[PDB]
Amino acid sequence: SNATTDEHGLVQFSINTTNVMGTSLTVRVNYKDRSPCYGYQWVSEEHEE
Amino acid sequence: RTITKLSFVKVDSHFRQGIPFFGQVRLVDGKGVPIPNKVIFIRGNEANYYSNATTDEHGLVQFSINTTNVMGTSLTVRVNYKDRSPCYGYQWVSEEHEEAHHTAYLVFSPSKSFVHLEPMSHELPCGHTQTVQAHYILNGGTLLGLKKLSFYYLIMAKGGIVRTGTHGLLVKQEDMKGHFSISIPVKSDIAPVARLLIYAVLPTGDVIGDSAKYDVENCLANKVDLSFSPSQSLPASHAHLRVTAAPQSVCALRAVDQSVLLMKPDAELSASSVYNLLPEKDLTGFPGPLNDQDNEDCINRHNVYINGITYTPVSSTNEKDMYSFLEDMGLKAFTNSKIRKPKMCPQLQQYETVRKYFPETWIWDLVVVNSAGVAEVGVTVPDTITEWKAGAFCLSEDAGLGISSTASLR
Amino acid sequence: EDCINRHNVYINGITYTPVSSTNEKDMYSFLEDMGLKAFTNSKIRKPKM
Amino acid sequence: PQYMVLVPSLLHTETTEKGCVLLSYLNETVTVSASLESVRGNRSLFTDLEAENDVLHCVAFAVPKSSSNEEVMFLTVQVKGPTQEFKKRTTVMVKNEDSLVFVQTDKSIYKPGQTVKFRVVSMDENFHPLNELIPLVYIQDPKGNRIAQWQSFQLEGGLKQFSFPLSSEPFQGSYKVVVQKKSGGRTEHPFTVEEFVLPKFEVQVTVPKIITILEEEMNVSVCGLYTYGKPVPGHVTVSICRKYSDASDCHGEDSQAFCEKFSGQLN
Amino acid sequence: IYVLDYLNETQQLTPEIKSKAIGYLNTGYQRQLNYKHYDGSYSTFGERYGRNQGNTWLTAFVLKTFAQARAYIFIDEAHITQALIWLSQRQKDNGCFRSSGSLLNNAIKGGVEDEVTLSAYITIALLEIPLTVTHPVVRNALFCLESAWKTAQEGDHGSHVYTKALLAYAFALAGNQDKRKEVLKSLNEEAVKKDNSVHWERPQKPKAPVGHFYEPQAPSAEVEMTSYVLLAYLTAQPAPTSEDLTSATNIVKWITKQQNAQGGFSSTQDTVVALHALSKYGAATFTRTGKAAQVTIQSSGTFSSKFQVDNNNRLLLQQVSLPELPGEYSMKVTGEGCVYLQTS
Ligand SMILES: *[C@@H]1O[C@H](CO)[C@@H](O[C@@H]2O[C@H](CO)[C@@H](O[C@@H]3O[C@H](CO[C@H]4O[C@H](CO)[C@@H](O)[C@H](O)[C@@H]4O)[C@@H](O)[C@H](O)[C@@H]3O)[C@H](O)[C@H]2NC(C)=O)[C@H](O)[C@H]1NC(C)=O
Ligand SMILES: *[C@@H]1O[C@H](CO)[C@@H](O[C@@H]2O[C@H](CO)[C@@H](O[C@@H]3O[C@H](CO)[C@@H](O)[C@H](O)[C@@H]3O)[C@H](O)[C@H]2NC(C)=O)[C@H](O)[C@H]1NC(C)=O
Ligand SMILES: *[C@@H]1O[C@H](CO)[C@@H](O[C@@H]2O[C@H](CO)[C@@H](O[C@@H]3O[C@H](CO)[C@@H](O)[C@H](O)[C@@H]3O)[C@H](O)[C@H]2NC(C)=O)[C@H](O)[C@H]1NC(C)=O
Ligand SMILES: *[C@@H]1O[C@H](CO)[C@@H](O)[C@H](O)[C@H]1NC(C)=O
Ligand SMILES: *[C@@H]1O[C@H](CO)[C@@H](O)[C@H](O)[C@H]1NC(C)=O
Ligand SMILES: *[C@@H]1O[C@H](CO)[C@@H](O)[C@H](O)[C@H]1NC(C)=O
Repeated sequence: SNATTDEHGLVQFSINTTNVMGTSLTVRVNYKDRSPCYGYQWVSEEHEE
Repeated sequence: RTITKLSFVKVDSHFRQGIPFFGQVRLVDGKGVPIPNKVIFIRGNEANYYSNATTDEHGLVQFSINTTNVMGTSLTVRVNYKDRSPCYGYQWVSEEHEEAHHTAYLVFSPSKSFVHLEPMSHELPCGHTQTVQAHYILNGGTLLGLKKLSFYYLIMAKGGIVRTGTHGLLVKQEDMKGHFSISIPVKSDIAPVARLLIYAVLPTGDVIGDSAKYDVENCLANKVDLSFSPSQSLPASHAHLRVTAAPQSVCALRAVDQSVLLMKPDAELSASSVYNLLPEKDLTGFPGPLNDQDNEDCINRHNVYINGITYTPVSSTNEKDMYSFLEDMGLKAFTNSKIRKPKMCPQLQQYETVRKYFPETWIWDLVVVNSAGVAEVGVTVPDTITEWKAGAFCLSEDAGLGISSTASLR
Repeated sequence: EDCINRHNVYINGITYTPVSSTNEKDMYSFLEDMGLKAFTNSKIRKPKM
Repeated sequence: PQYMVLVPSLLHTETTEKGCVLLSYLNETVTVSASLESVRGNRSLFTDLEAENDVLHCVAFAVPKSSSNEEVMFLTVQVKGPTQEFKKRTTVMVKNEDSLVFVQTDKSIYKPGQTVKFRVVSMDENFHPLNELIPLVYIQDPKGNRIAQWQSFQLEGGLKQFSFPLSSEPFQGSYKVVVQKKSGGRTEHPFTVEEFVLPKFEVQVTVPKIITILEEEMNVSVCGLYTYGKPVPGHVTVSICRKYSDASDCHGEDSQAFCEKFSGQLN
Repeated sequence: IYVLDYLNETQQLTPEIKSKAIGYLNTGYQRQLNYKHYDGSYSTFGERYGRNQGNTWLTAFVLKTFAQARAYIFIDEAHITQALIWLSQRQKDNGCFRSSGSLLNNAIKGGVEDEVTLSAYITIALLEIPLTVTHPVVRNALFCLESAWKTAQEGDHGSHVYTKALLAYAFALAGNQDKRKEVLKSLNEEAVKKDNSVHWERPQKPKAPVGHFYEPQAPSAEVEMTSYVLLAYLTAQPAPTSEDLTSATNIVKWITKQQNAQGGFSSTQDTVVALHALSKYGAATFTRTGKAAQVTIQSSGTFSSKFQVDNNNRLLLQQVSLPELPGEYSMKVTGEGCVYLQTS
């Protein structure tokens, strides 16, 4: 689901668990990589995971 | 090295869960001397239908198991002790009895029904048949079903099909049995492994079959055999070998001694010879340069993904489903339905004594039979003290191949 | 020690899972996350083989 | 949408291969063609079958030998739906059916000093005769050479017989004969040629190939007759020996752990 | 093997690189057999791993290059036989099969893993048929190809270049003339051409989120697809139009500009198929004795130009300009061998 910030940034998102047992969740405004300047050894910013 | 070499008589090639197959095993040992009725301990394992018995005089005995098990059913019997107990620490040491180590795997029936068929896998009366018998079922009785279903019985003939024959009968909505009437004749025009097949012509889209086969031993389309003037002494030149086949058929006069053939008997010289001298008889399923395929379906979600009662990556199985039961006879086909199991595409995370007699020729020539049977004169080679034969052979398109296999004149 | 240990789970169905363990939460685990302990003979401790 | 076309994938060109397609539970209409329309569609074995319910009508579209090895001519199969094209990929297996042949013989073993006489056969998928020529055939001498030959012979009733000589001293032993077809199907049969003597003595033991651990009495049964009807009133012994242990014969005696002597007068 | 043909086709070769390439070929062939299957098939590992099943795209490549490698030197027929029939049995009832995923490398196959363009790889690689036969396997590849085309063209998006361009060259070496034409003509509409050339591109801002380094999980397959875009046009068993040759040297200007100083391109697939496209572009336009292409312009303002092109004046650029505001300069070309001109 796509969502946004409330005044607190809260999101009352609900996922129906009609699935299976072993999960692995995730939450981002960005992707699975430090989108600018990740693999450089000299750039030191990050998006919180 | 081993003692007491047991058998597997008529055991299941494979089996299914909704019906008890009967195991059968025999024995031979030493002088050919299984005891009539020495007891065994019939290893019911993981189905746990341990049910001791003993042989008959033949070695044979019949025995089954209970029903309620996963595919992984392991089955066997022992007759004597298990491990290598006596004087066994030297590494120049071994002493064994035979293992009745049988396994199999299980129908993948999300179709949930099947048919359970019984054998011919032994000697055979030809130009015959028998009331063929299997065990049918149906599931949820029938969920909605019909009044009837068609059961038209496929027979993989000569790498394809030859005959036509139908069956089918009522459906009772909510009660099952295991009886079914059918029979098929044994003639010719057939790859000599008898591959029967039968299934439900299902509306919900699935088929039920398997390797469920029979035998086709030596029996012929065109017959021919002989009759001769008798075994007689030195001067009995004027003799006969009257031989009888179809009306119009070129045929042979190979009247012969048989001692120099007792040296090397009819090794590749028979009707089963001319059967199996064919090439490429039944190249089945996945031949030499032949393989399975990547069905575009996939059960891929990004994790291990088994529900129910367990953490388990998709439980790597090894058993038998129905797309391979399309392979196990030899044919292709086309089918929109669901016949193959759900194996997935892997995810990103997990991926001699020389015994000869004199050589001179006696009889070798060809005649053609008539509507009444020719009576050709065999002519004697005296000074020849032995047993004799005529390895003839006949052939024609009005009757097909034929052979006078066996006869004797001393 | 209470155990239902078959040689394998006996799932006659899609697959032949052998003795196939898990990590689902327990009320044993509710109580030890809580922290304290209790005594019964009911079904709380999952039937770990 | 129920339909199933049992298509046997094994081939015997221009000879019987019957075929039928399955349907039940009547839909709009199904008249599928298990076709062989090519990449351009020029060559095909288009024997379409209609599909009606709860019956089967089997048909034998027997098909040719195509190019060098068996070509099916670019196979395609279209499901014939009136308001549907549910259709994807699958092929057939491919080989050329020669007319199938063999040999029988008087013997293989032969005495140099006389001649030879021999016959040949050819049939099809089915087991009925066939009158069609050959390219060639020739008796083989063992030295990579050919000794007899009758080139491009043809059958009479599906058969033929010759009779060829044999010199009274050829190379000894197996002497091959092979027929090869205009595809080159090689069908091979020897005739042994050896001047082994008529040995003027015979003695033939019976003895366990299989004597095993716990046994009570072995009755080694021995009578061979030098002419099958003439034994001696005499005596025989025999080296029943416990043996089979690789020996340098350092003992001066062979590898026997035992050599037993249950000799008796021949009755 | 493709560069062997490419060097030989140009005619600036040497029998020494040739003979040491015989050595290359024998050794490399044999070491392919180090990793194949006991049945005929081909995986990455093979021997000492008896129980296994080969790879699909892999084996498509191996049959292709077995075709062309026999096409240069001796092979044994049983290999192509058993492998062609491997892909032939890779066939249950209907479906367009997918990768039996056992790769060690997602980039060696420049594609994007859809059975669409996989299957299209099968049909081309199994129709290009140099001097052997391609019997059963390849037409039902055309059949699934038409099926996926129906799924796509009934839609409007399959990356808009990649799948339908593979349809183009698949139908082309098939010769589905109206059908190849329809799909390559949609491609011609879906134009991403260059200021001096032509080329095609997947969305480049892809609808799914992308990664960081070289856009991983996606080879980007431009020189392979754009070659497979380039490849549809040159195909016709007598000849295509000269429009095909125009767009070909356009997209091949793009090819050679997209190459880098080492050799090949950013994969093996793109390199193979680029070099072969280029080679048979040549095999069309190149013949030994055909070195006689004569020329004229014919403009009515007494201002035209005669030229000639041969095997040994074979490639001098003739930088030539014009005084008239408009260009009304009527070409003419006679003789033997094709030429590339570029006006602006
Ligand atoms: C195959 O396995 C089956 C299951 O184990 C066997 O079935 C058993 O068959 C027997 C005989 O019909 C049944 O009757 C039992 O017999 C035993 C015999 O015990 C003897 O020795 C005791 C010593 O104290 C003596 O008291 C008895 O009188 C007997 O002389 C009895 O001990 C039992 O109480 C009972 O009467 C069994 O019910 C049955 N199961 C058992 C317990 O094994 C079957 O016999 C096996 N196949 C063969 C070789 O027959
Ligand atoms: C293992 O084999 C046995 C047969 O020896 C199977 O047991 C049989 O199961 C059926 C169906 O439940 C029984 O029929 C009915 O049983 C109920 C029991 O209350 C009875 O009230 C009905 O009148 C009817 O008889 C049948 O009796 C039973 N065998 C016997 C004792 O004759 C069993 O199904 C097989 N495997 C398993 C565990 O399913
Ligand atoms: C690659 O190398 C070959 C080296 O042989 C180049 O020459 C080609 O060789 C063949 C040999 O047969 C030529 O065939 C010719 O056919 C004519 C007419 O039958 C005959 O008179 C000649 O004696 C000769 O046999 C062929 O024309 C020639 N070029 C080809 C094959 O197009 C070849 O040019 C190089 N190019 C390739 C094939 O990539
Ligand atoms: C999950 O599916 C259910 C079905 O009723 C739906 O009500 C729910 O909104 C979905 N997800 C949630 C919990 O928002
Ligand atoms: C029967 O099958 C056809 C072909 O898929 C399908 O279009 C149709 O909806 C089905 N039902 C009937 C009764 O036509
Ligand atoms: C198909 O190919 C054959 C090859 O001889 C050709 O004669 C024929 O004209 C082609 N198609 C037809 C039937 O026109």
